[PDB]
Amino acid sequence: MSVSAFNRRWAAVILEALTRHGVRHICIAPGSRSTPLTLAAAENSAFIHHTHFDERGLGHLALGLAKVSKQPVAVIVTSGTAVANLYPALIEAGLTGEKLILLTADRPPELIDCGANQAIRQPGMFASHPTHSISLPRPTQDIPARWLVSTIDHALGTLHAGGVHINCPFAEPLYGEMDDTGLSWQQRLGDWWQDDKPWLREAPRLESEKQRDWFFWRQKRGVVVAGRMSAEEGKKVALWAQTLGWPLIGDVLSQTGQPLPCADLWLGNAKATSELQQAQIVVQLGSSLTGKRLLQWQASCEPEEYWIVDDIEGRLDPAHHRGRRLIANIADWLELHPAEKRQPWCVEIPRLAEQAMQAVIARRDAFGEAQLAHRICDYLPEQGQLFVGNSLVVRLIDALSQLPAGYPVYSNRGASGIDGLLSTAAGVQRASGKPTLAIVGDLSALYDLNALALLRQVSAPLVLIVVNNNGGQIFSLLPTPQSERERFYLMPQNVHFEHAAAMFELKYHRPQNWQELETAFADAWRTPTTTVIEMVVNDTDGAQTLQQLLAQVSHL
Amino acid sequence: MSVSAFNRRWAAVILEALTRHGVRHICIAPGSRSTPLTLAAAENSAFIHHTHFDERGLGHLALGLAKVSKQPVAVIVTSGTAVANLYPALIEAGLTGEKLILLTADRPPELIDCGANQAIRQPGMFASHPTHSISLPRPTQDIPARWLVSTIDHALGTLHAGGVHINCPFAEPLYGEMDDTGLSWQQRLGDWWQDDKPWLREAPRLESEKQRDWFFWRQKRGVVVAGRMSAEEGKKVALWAQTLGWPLIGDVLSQTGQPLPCADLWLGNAKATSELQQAQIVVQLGSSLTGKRLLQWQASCEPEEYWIVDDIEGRLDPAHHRGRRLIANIADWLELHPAEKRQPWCVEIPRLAEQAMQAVIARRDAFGEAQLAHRICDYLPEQGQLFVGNSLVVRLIDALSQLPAGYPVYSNRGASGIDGLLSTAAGVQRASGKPTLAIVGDLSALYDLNALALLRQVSAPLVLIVVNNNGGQIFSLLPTPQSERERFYLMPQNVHFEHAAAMFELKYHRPQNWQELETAFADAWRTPTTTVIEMVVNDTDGAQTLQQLLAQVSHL
Ligand SMILES: Cc1ncc(C[n+]2c([C@@H](O)CCC(=O)O)sc(CCOP(=O)(O)OP(=O)(O)O)c2C)c(N)n1
Ligand SMILES: Cc1ncc(C[n+]2c([C@@H](O)CCC(=O)O)sc(CCOP(=O)(O)OP(=O)(O)O)c2C)c(N)n1
Ligand SMILES: [Mn+2]
Ligand SMILES: [Mn+2]
Repeated sequence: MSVSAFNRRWAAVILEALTRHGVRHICIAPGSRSTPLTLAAAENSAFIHHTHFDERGLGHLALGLAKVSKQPVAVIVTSGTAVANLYPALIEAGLTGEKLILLTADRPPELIDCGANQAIRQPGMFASHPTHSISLPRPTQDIPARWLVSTIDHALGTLHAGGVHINCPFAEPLYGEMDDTGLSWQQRLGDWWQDDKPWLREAPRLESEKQRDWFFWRQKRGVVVAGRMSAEEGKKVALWAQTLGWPLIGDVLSQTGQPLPCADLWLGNAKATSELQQAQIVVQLGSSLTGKRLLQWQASCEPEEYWIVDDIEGRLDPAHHRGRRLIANIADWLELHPAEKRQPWCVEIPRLAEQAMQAVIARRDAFGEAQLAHRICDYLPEQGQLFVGNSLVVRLIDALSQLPAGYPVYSNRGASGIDGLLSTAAGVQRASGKPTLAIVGDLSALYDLNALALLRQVSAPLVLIVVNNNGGQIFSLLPTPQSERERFYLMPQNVHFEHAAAMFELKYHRPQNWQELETAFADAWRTPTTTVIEMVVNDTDGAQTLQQLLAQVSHL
Repeated sequence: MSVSAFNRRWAAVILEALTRHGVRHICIAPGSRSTPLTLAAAENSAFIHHTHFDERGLGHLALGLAKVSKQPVAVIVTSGTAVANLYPALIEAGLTGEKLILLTADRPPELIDCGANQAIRQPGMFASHPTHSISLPRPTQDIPARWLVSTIDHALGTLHAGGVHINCPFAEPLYGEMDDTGLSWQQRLGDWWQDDKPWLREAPRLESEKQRDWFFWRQKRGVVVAGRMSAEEGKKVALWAQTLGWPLIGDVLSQTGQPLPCADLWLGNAKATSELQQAQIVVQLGSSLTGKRLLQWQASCEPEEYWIVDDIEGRLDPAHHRGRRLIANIADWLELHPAEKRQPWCVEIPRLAEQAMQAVIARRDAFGEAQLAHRICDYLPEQGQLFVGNSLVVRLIDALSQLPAGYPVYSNRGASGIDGLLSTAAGVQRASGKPTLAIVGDLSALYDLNALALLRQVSAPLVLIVVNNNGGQIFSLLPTPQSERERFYLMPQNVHFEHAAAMFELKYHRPQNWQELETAFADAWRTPTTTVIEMVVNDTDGAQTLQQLLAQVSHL
């Protein structure tokens, strides 16, 4: 009888099904059409509920939660442009693997394409970017609950990685007292309601087989390239490469400890590239490599075989080498393909990597962003985690710093968007509960400025450094044309962030030297709150310092 | 030979082609892959260039420019999530007709689906929301320039309304001095380069035929409903309805002068609905009707025929009446279906509407958001324009105020998103150069907070009233459940906007009474800058006042 009650029973089946697939966090934005989903979620004690008013930030909050927790994270939004705002986080998850379950409320079919307020065409609106897309039908008791739970169980059970779009039409009325409408329909699932497993268990595993010629290849002159992986995987790859005697080029995202640091500099030296020409195999673990010199060496190298091991699917070599694309958990893969103790074969590169780091150390004193990046390993919070933003900061840390093995690093380096970094950092913090150091640029902080609202609730100290070099100074590193550079690339906004911090009652510091920065750090780590530290630096110093160091090391 | 030079020549054809279709404004966000487009645009003297760092706000800036100018407006963004951020504005334009030409830079095909940084699947990513989608090929001189301009000219020439997605792949190198690569290729267009017309002129017009039985139907008891239309159309509709002797129900978006004001209240009176039951025809001009009582009456009425006249395509009656859907410019349509003077047939409704307005005047004194809406006519800038935000404000002005005939009103009422109102207002102001009053709620201002950067550049005074009732109090008007209302619907953020204004060096006032508000306006209109006026009100007073007035008027 009651449409409002049955809507809520239909939604309750959806939300309960998700709990059987490890969904603990759910991120909710406000609306009316989403009422069946939101009330079902609110009443379900299995969830940790997060809220936000900007649906783009909400999606990135979920992305950060999923990024750290490695579990699917659910999102509820109302119909209309609220749904469209989820696209950035969904795209990023498609590239880096976070499992975002998007429950997007919709108008019913009779209110689409007829000029109805806040009604748009939602099925298929994210095109190929979700891993799975479910377009639910208009709720009716004539479709059994077992169909509804089975379709959700199929999508979640077979989800290797990436987002699921579940479009959820509901017709009005949405409000009213709940009666027993739909209760007997739910009860057809029997004691599934008291169970802890899916209704339909469908969870095939996707994994490459053991490489039967690994004992042959591990005796060749190999190179190990370490991209984005877990903190524990970084430590395991470091030990494996060291045992093989193969040089390890470790990305900032790898947590390997970077035994040959400043690769972005020493890969610019022809003697290093000449030595690497002797490599017969390159084994890359992880992907989304950061530095320009590494991407160029990767594109130019011609080993007999190039292997990429990673748990994300599809091609990951943008240079299309002859070789292998091996889908596996990296730690499992190393156990299936163990190292053999062998004599290291590289002689020149260890020399160059040491000289390169010494060159950077020689320039450590200036109060600039390149120096902050180089020294950042000295400021990492104990038992904490680093969230590195995009543009210059990730490149400068990668090029100039040596991060410790196993120290967790998080980032959005699939599509490398500057649109969701503060809200992602908030989710990264909330997921692990660890003290967090987050570093972003000024345009990045402006882009996601209203996510400072989220950072009013952190469970451990979060230090947000905003490097303010007055524009996107990556475009002073790139060879952009000087005449159009300021207006059409750098886009300086000529702001500071003291008022943004004050708006959201967040502590703020603008340190003018290292002593004041260290004082700010010391105070910030003492309370479970977010502290904003604005480092104001001369626009082009960081880019020019990197260029100068590249040149210096290339001439060694 | 030079890929970078040919990239720019290819892009120059695209951008020059757009100038032949009335594109004057172009909105550019920063990036590297977009270099060929951005440099072609920068060099082209036809354009007015706008820049912004948030691509979601950039899309809405373009939306506002197109909304007022009634011209196509171009947008350039780089590849990746920058493109996804255009979705909200594109969706809104699909509903209300703005012609947004989205030039989205892309990686070339060889760098898609291979783990390349900032490379995603872009063709089709906006699904059915663009009116036209062009997926351009990898640039090559083996495709003649005449094909490229012809494809642009087909898309722009045949564009009745809505957005065009032009996906634009470019391979590196993107930078370098331009040599003569591609010059002879461009010169195959001959003196088109000095022409002011398209290469291919394809501009079929879409229009319904005049209704030959109008002279029969105009003799019947009709009702005129006026939705969103131009300011001049509003004046023409008002005169036409008065001549017909038909009651005119005029939306806040109609600029008819609302001769039967407070329809949202008096439509709740059974004497009014009983009288309207005599109507044999309803002629609605414009669409996106605002008020709940009007939407409910429209849904319930049963005239023999229901007509909707508007220049936007497709069904516009969410109640699916038997009748006619006539695609036309409203002013042209009225010339083809003229009024002849006839005695008015309604006697009770004019009395009720006056009584309803009297009931509102009786409550004008309290310093609340309902009263601000009721009195907003008193604060409209001379020779200016109003941009009305979404949620309570548009509903309160519609229900409680009588806006002047022909005074321009602008809004985002297709999907009614709260995600782009400040950036849209910025474009509305820049397009016409008029002094602008923009009114939004607090969650709305937070959602698009960084668009305050744009409001640092307006060509005439813009007053941005932020009504701060601490949350989305539309959910105190809707019958949301009390237990979950605050956390999962209202979502109060407990902020003020004084620091936001200071961050962007915008004048700010927080008036405490009507006298201070009038003083604030007197100050604000003096200079071509944006003033933020924050009106702090008690959470639920606006919603309850509307509810009380509805009840009072229903009993007259
Ligand atoms: C949503 C979106 N839209 C536009 C872009 C283009 N884009 C970039 C990509 O080119 C580089 C990404 C990367 O690979 O790291 S970096 C950048 C400027 C950032 O300015 P900043 O925060 O002040 O930092 P700084 O440059 O160090 O001073 C832009 C605007 C984007 N990525 N995402
Ligand atoms: C992008 C997006 N996401 C969520 C919503 C849902 N939504 C609304 C639809 O009801 C507004 C359509 C309409 O006006 O008809 S109104 C609203 C709260 C606005 O709060 P406010 O600014 O403080 O104003 P107040 O309520 O007057 O206090 C929300 C959250 C949306 N529309 N767009
Ligand atoms: Mn910057
Ligand atoms: Mn509000």
